[PDB]
Formats: sequence, C-alpha cells, structure tokens
Amino acid sequence: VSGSYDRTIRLWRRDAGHSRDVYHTKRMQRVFRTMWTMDSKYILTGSDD
Amino acid sequence: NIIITSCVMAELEKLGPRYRVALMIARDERWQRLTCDHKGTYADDCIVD
Amino acid sequence: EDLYFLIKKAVAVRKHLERNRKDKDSKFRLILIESRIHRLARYYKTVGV
Amino acid sequence: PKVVKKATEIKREELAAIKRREENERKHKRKSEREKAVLVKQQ
Amino acid sequence: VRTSVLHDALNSINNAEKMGKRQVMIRPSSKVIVKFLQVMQRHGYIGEFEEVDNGKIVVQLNGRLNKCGVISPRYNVRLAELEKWVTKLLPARQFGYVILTTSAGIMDHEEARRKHVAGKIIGFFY
Amino acid sequence: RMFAKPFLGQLGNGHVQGVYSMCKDKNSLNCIASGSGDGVVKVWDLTTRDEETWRVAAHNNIVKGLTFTNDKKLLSCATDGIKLWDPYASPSNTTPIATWQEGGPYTSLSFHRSANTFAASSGQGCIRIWDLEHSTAGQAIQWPSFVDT
Amino acid sequence: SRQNPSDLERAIAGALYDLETNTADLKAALRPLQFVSAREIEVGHGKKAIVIFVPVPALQGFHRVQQRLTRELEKKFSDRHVLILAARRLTAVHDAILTDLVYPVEIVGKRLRTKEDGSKVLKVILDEKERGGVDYRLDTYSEVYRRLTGRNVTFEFPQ
RNA sequence: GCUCGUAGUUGAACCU
RNA sequence: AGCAUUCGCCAAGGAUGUUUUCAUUAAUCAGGAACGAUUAGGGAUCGGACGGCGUUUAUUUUUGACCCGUUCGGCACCUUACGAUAAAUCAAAAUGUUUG
Ligand SMILES: [Zn+2]
Repeated sequence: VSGSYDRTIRLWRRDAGHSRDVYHTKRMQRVFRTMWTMDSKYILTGSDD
Repeated sequence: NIIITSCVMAELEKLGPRYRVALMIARDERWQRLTCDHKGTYADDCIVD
Repeated sequence: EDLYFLIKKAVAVRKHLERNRKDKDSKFRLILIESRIHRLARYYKTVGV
Repeated sequence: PKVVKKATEIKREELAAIKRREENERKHKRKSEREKAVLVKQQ
Repeated sequence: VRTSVLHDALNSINNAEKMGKRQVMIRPSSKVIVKFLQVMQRHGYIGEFEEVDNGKIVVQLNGRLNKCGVISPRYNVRLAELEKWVTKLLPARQFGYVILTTSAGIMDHEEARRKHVAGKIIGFFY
Repeated sequence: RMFAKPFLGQLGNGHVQGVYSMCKDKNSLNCIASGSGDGVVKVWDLTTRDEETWRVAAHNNIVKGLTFTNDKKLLSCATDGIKLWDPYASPSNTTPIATWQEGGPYTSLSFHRSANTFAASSGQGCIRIWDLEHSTAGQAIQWPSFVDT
Repeated sequence: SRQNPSDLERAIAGALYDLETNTADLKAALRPLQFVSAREIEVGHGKKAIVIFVPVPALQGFHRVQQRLTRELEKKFSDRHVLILAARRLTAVHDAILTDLVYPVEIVGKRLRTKEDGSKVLKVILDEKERGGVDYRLDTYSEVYRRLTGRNVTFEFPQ
C-alpha cells in the first residue's frame, strides 16, 4: 500500500509494476499515513482532512 | 450546547480545501458530535427529520 | 565612458537629419536619444559632474 | 477523480515527449529502467 | 517596480501551495524572509528551508498552509488593541498567527505577549 | 466490479487538524494510535470505533514519530523532543511518564521487535538507540561527516 | 618583526631556510620569505595540524608557488596537514578565510540549511575537479575553521 | 490612434 | 498609421554572446510634446550561441542546406484555469465572496 500526496491510496502487489486497485473519496484530502491491520485484510488511512 | 450532525460535517468535508478553516472550526472538540444513521448524508432532510 | 558614445550616437543622428530633415521616424529615434541625454545628463549631473 | 485523471494524462504526454527526445538524443546494450534508480553507492 | 521581495516570495508560497507543490524556489532572498520562515517553521506550517547562494531559498513545505499575508501599510499596534487586530486578521484566533515586527525580534503575537512587547504588524499566516 | 465497495468507515469523530503520523501494535491488532497536527495523539480500539480509548494534547506543533512499545506503552516524537506515554493505565494519566530532549529535532521514530529498544531519526543526521528501563541517554549512530536531516 | 618566534615557528622558518639552500631549482617565493606566524591544533585526536598566516596583500605572492611546496613541507616536517591562512583586522573577512582555506578549488555555493526549529547548519559545496586528497583534508578544513574563526560549517562536493 | 516625458507616487538588499 | 523587384549609400534598432565598464543610475504617471508570481506542458514558428553514437557540398579542410539535443527571446494555437469575476474578456479582467 502507498498513500499519495494527492487524494489516493494505491494497492499494489509485490511483483506487479502497476496498481492493483486505487482508493479515493471526495472527503479524503492528502493521505500522509497508510498502514495495514495485523491480519492482511484491511487498510487504514490517515489523511489531511 | 451546539450540535453538529455527521451530515453537516460530511457536507463541509465534501466542500473542498477552500473551506479547511470552516472545517477546522467545525470540528471543535468542545461540541456534541451527533452521529446520524441514514443513507443520504443530506443535511436538510436530516435536520427536518 | 558611456556618455561619449551617447553624444557620438546622438550628434551622428543629428547630422543624419541635417542631411535629410524629412525622415521623421529617425527623428523619433533622435527624440529618444535626446530624452536619454536629458536623463543621464540629469542623473550624472546630480552625481556631482 | 477529475484532477488525478487529467494529471496522469499530462504525465503520459510529458513522459512521451521526454522518452521521444531521449531516443532522438540517443540516435544522434541500453541501461535498464531499474538500473536508472541507483545514482551512486558509497561503500 | 515590485521592490516588495516579501510580497513576491509570499505569492510564491501561496500559489505554489494551492498548486500542490512540495518545495518552492525563491531566489530573491532577504532577512525578513528568513526570519519569517523561522517563525512559520517554528509553528510547523512550512517544513524546512535551505539557502544556497549564487540567494536561493528552498522551502520544503508540508501542505496545511492556507494563506500567508500581504500587509504593506505596516502600522504601529498597541498591546491593548492587538486583540482587535489579531481578531480582524486571523479567521479564528486559535488558528494561525500574526507576524509582528518588535524591537525584541520578529515573532508571533502570542510569543510577543509572552515577552510583553507591542510592535508592528507586517504579516499573518494560517 | 459491481461489488467493489472498499470503504468500511471512520475511526469515530476524527482529529481536528490533519493526521500526520500513526502507528499500530504489532502484538495486538486493534490498538490504533494517530497524532495530528496539534500535538494531540489519540488511541483507538478497532472493535470500538465510535470513540477513542485515550486522548492527550501530547505536543505543541505536530506529532512526527509515533510507535508502541512491546509492553503496552507508546512513544511520540515532535520538534519539542520525544515522550513516552502509558495509554493503558487504570488511573488514566494525561501526564507523560518519560521524556527525552537530549538529541535534536527528532523527526521520526521506530521500535524494535523483541527486546525493549527503539531508535529515533533525529535532525543531526543521526539515529539514537535507547534500550528501555536501563538507558538514560541513547547511543548515537550517524554517518561520519553527515549533515542533512 | 611582529612576532617573537617560537621554536616551531623557527622550525617552519628553518624549513624555509632549507628551501633557500640545498633544494630546488625554483625560488620565487622561497628567496624573499621570512617568518610571519603559526598555530598548531589537533584534528579531533591522534594527529595535530599546522597553520601559518599571510601578510595580507601578498597572497598572489603566495600564489607564486604553493603546489608541491606543501608537499615538501609535509615531507620534511611532522607528516601532518600544513595550511596557509590570512590574518586580518567580518562578513567577507571570514568568507575570505574560507576561500583561503580551500585555495586550489574555489567555493561553488554556500548551503546554509535549517532544521525544523531554530537550528541551522552551514555547508558549502566545492567543485568536483580535485577530490583525491581533498576528501582526506576536508575534515581538517572544517574543524580548523571552527577551531579558529568560531562558527559551524561543513564542506561538500555537489551531486 | 500609440509613444517619449515632468511634478507627483512607490524607492533593491547588505552593516552588534 | 504601417512594411513587398534588384543593387548601392546613410544612419539607427532588435536578438545572442563576451574573459566589458560610472554603479543606482531604477519603476509608474498630472503639466507638455512627435507622428495618423506561476499556470503547464505538448506539438509546431523563426532569431542567435554551444554540442553531434549522420548524409551532401567535397578533388578533402573550411563552410552552408537537412536532422537532433540544450538554450534563450519574442509573435500566436490548444486544453486546464493557478484562478477569477461585471458578463459577452481571458493564460489575463488571476489577484472586487476569509479584499492590505
Ligand atoms: Zn444525518
């Protein structure tokens, strides 16, 4: 997972090269931190909103 | 005591970072966050309901 | 210094118009360089010279 | 969204030009695009 | 002619903050600018700077910065009327600061009242 | 594509200013802490997401570093230095229980897996090694003539 | 003249006399030169450093020869770093002290950066074209400059 | 129609 | 307002580059006068300077035409406005809805 300076989370694989899925809302401003939970199912997003 | 529904903070957050001052004054932690549960996030019908 | 090439250029344009006094756009070049004579003669007179 | 779509289109066209003049300025093996990350390596 | 190096530099901060840039390049430097960035950096609204002379000021900035101020008529301000001036400049008094030119240095208005000095309003930033 | 609904939700009423550092407990799964741009750190539980478990105005500018220790305690870096907090105490202590400022402008922070040790990325181009409960000042390791943050 | 010379200032002047007789095949700065001034302070610990000073307008007179002159000085005296420096009587004074420290390659650019507080560090970039012994002596240039003038600088080749 | 131009107007930084 | 054959002469002027200098001379306009801070880059346009993992001039060195890169300086197109706002005007009417 990567959190962008603009309004997007990028879901990648280890061996992908291009983004498996992308995440955005209108209410999420600038994602500064993005980390997993400790089962690998959910992803957790701290933004500038 | 002023109460601010999550429809209202939802609409202020949907309005872009032009209004980041109005959001940062709207999330005053003094105030009663009145959590609503209905699908719309439409403030005028939440308030009249 | 600069002022001698200014008066060489300016009196040269004056001699050109004294060869033909009907070239009015070169007469405008004369009033440009004469305006520079008023300018740098004024400022470099107020330096002390 | 709209701004991310526009800006990644602008990045596509800009990298298209930069690789175009990269190939012309080459023209007048290669180095791999993963090898064009490590600038230097100190001991 | 734009002799206002501060108004130019802070137009660069404003427009290259709404742009979504992540560092600006300000080649006309000063000491009012560097001390202005000392204050804003001390309150964390710009990330970092670095001056590399030829007078380049490179400002790694963060992103929360709403608006940095452009007051040209730098007025004297009483310490008793400074509440009126700060409540006219800042959109909310707990958000942002007002850059004061004092004889004890240049600092925010809250630290200016921590040192009990009245000065001159030059800036605001929030 | 039809059932791509990725958004679960929101950890309660959130912070006031933007969340600029957050961390997770590698031993738990639901201890989520996040420090915004007021210094105020908050601690949530992922089961109980309508409200935060703990809340303190920890620093003044922002919270740069944030991590959990191996026992239950957290750690925060800011420009004001670094504080060690007990988020889980039955007398709920809003006051910190350790601090460090010998160093410099600490700009991030990370914690060891097994043994009680953490390092902080400073502003002097250095990282500090603290081994908890028997270290006053951390060991300093830096690249020898290194200047940048 | 100005100084009552030390035993090691007359060891340096003794090396100057040893570059007046039984030597090269060159004397453009070796034939007129007398004693001026010298100091000698450690580079950290382990080895010391030797500096001499300059009568101010004669810096082109010390640009008569300095290449291989400091090589003869480092051979014949104490195997330590030998450095020339101009003492004067502050801005362009100490900037000129820096440009007299690093004499072959001139300064490219002063990079005084700050950290996320009031702190700030000066670090000036020097041109790449001479690096071989300069990466050795660059610590000595920095710590000589803070041990003598007083402020905190570091030097770097740019990237 | 445009241009030069004066009073006026605003006057680079740098130096306990 | 305008500027269209060739050639000569007369002076200006622009642009580039320099290893050039008195060093504030600067910037905008009442009184008056002659003539009638970035957009965000891409692809093209020339006017230079530098370079060539290329042809041709060339009997081979100059040299020039073509192709490429950097680079400035301008005349316009296109989208998004970085925004605006009085709209019909826009890469400027961007800075008249958190005005300094
Ligand atoms: Zn509702």
